[PDB]
Amino acid sequence: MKYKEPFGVKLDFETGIIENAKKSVRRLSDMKGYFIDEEAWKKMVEEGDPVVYEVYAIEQEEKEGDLNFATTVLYPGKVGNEFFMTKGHYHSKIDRAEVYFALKGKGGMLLQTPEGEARFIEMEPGTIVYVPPYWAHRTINTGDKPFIFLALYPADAGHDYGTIAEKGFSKIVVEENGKVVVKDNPK
Amino acid sequence: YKEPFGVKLDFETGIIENAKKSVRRLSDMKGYFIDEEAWKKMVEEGDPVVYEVYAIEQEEKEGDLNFATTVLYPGKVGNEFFMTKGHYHSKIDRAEVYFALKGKGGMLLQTPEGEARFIEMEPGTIVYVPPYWAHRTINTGDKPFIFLALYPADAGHDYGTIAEKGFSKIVVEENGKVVVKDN
Ligand SMILES: [Fe+3]
Ligand SMILES: [Fe+3]
Repeated sequence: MKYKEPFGVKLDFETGIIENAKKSVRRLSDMKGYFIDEEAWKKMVEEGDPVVYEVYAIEQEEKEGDLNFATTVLYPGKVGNEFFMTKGHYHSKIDRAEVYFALKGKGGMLLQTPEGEARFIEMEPGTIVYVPPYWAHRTINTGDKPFIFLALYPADAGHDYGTIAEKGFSKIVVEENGKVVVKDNPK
Repeated sequence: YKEPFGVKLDFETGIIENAKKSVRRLSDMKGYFIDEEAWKKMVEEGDPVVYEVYAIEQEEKEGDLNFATTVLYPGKVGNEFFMTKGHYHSKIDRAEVYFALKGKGGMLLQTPEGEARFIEMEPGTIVYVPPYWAHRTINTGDKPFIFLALYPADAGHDYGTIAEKGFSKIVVEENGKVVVKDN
């Protein structure tokens, strides 16, 4: 068979940008119905519709045993009292895992099982997080500076954004004299 | 369901909190370097450590992931730079991704057909090891070369082939980094 060529690409620790990577941008308007305070959401969109996070990805064909990787730049902010966060998802092939490596800023990862059992892992520069098979995951920026991290996952894992779009996570992460992880009313 | 977790990686030492540590000395690498005599000597001179690994692995299951940092110390066996043993995956189908954290070096890759490639690595470099390619890491500096590796949990290891055939190229120093044919 015809083999693929190996390669090296630079990752800027300060910006999170990966050379030759495919860039994706998610604005607040791309997250309709993800936040609890839908009025605060509407107001922020009309006021400017800021970018929530950008993604720089290098992915291969969806074949067993291969790997993809991507950095995410999650900007600081809140929709009411709820911290800026990624959309979150399960994998299409739900038993695929993922590994995250925090590079800059501060935040944490919210994970949950299909039953809604939740976990919240704090992340700071240098933190490596293991997302086990079957767990949905969402990253949260709980600071005032960009939260940058690298994600590595199986090329055939895919994304199930749908379940989350519909029901969301069982917990929401908000600010109240500190970082609070509480039950999600709509969940 | 397995438990998610976070562990701290030290950007300076490469040490990963709660990981399994392993060490490989020259004595653990018999028949890997070309200058057989320089090997015997350095081993009698107290075979020093070539590299250390801080690993966190899962059971050999499809779709899961293992990760580990390697601390590849500087030095040479003759004029041949300090390196890892190198290997193909049991399931040759599996790929791997490396992320350079400190020092300087490179990755030498090989296909079963005879094709070889050497990719330079420095802080920030991410290397994509495609399916079917055997790979070995080389330290071409005077300081420690530290990097993080991520690979499929079911990739496995096959040193046999390499341990016997070796790589088609060797990386040596001639007032500079030089990649040349091996025997
Ligand atoms: Fe994922
Ligand atoms: Fe490997």
